[PDB]
Amino acid sequence: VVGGTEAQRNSWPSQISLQYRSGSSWAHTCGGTLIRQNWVMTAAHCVDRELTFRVVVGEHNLNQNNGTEQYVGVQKIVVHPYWNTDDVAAGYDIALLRLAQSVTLNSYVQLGVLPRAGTILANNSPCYITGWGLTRTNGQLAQTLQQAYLPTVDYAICSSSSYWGSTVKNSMVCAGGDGVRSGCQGDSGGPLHCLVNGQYAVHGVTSFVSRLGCNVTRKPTVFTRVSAYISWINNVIASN
Ligand code: NA
Repeated sequence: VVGGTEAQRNSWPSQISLQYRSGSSWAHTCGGTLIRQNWVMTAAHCVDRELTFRVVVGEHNLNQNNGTEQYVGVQKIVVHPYWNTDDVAAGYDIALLRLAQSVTLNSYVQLGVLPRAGTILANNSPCYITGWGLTRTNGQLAQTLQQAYLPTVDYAICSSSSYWGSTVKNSMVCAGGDGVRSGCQGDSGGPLHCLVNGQYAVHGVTSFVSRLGCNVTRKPTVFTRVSAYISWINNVIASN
């Protein structure tokens, strides 16, 4: 997250860190949202590589013991069957991860609530992106979980020629684009939390930013629209 602030450690208890095994250690690669005690929602592109993955719930500082973490292996990966890794603009950037164990819930570890199917946010709706991704274009990962306030940019504006044009689909949510605040590499797969009827819900799964940089004016961060995939999610969980 470029232009973020440090999150309070109990603000976003559904955020997870998706990590892969790297030598004798683990490296953060993406975010995710805990959606059942044994299921995480993330981006398909985060799991393209043939790596050993784990999830960390209750994580705040990637580089320090928080006293709240639970570490769990990924047992099964179910990528959306229409996903194509060389065509992120087509959409379908979503995957579900079945965890090897069911995590225990507490103020640091909670299920993300998802929007009702079909819900589309009005332009300029209030949302926060969260993650440990780069804090500058071509920078480095955050140590502590960051949040940034990123208002939605509706489809009509986001798919206009000076924004994303054809590359953004109605199956996506755009947010931000102010040139200061954005998602960045390492935020992919995590939540976009939007405040609706008094309750935050996870409306987006972080998918992509501009090849020209993270915080680029009129290139809002682009998310998979969770509300387009409610039946898919429920079908995967029911059949696994
Ligand atoms: Na930690």
